[PDB]
Amino acid sequence: VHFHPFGGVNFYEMDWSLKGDLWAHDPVIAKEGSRWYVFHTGSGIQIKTSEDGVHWENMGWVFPSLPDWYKQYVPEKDEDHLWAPDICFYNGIYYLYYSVSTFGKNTSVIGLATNQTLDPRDPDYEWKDMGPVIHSTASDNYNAIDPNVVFDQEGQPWLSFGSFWSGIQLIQLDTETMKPAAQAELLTIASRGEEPNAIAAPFIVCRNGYYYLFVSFDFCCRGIESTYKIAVGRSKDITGPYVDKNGVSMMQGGGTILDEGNDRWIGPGHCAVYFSGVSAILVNHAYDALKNGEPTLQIRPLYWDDEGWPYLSV
Ligand SMILES: [Ca+2]
Repeated sequence: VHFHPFGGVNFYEMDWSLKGDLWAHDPVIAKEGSRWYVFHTGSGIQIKTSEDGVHWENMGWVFPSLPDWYKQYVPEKDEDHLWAPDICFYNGIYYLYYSVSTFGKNTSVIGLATNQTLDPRDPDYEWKDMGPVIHSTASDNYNAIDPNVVFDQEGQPWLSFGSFWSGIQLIQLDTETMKPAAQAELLTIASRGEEPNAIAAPFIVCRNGYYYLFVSFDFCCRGIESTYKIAVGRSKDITGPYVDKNGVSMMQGGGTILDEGNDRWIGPGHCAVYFSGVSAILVNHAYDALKNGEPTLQIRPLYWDDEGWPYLSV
């Protein structure tokens, strides 16, 4: 995938028993040269790095001081945690989307930071504040958090996002600004069709002509009482309809469950999917029942059955 490159690597041959600093919530991964990077929710957007994808070490944060413009959109925010970053690589630039919000409310904005490289040793390393991308107010029926960028097969970038309210949203981005046009249409593409509407954390990939929408159902952020699960549906067209294995639209609660956790890893969710040659990984967090519900990075090989549906190995 040009915007999520992983060079050669065969994820299916690797030993994904992770080690090191593995606290993480809402993680994404990028690889640049020999170095791997995790970005995740936390103060100023937290960063981890690794030489091999398996041994992780904490590596600072993106914003030491938060941009003043956040207060124009979320004036009640009064701590420095930024949520649910998303990374892609295009035209030589790293695009890091992220969420500014307060828990329980949809007064929210997705921001964009860019860098020429992810390696802080390089002289060109500098996370630049490129401002707001899309926002929600309490008058809106969506929540501007949880960004994901995908480029469709034809090279058009799209932003999916959303959490609760009317559900998952989709909007085209322009290739040069990597922001939506001011008159771009906002499309709703998935919903539980329940109240409250516990769907969030979209991630779209394309494989063999189909777009796969991965989402998280149910509740994060409750330690061992979290009920997150990962669900998926697919569509031949980026704009939908996304449908699950049973033919049920993701706008009416459809979604095939990929992982609902177990008695050791609770509430797995907020996932990302990456490819390398013919292999793939699922990245997510899960709440550790043996360690006070602490959210923990998980990376697992992701397989694809003969009808194209993803599945985890055992
Ligand atoms: Ca995400």
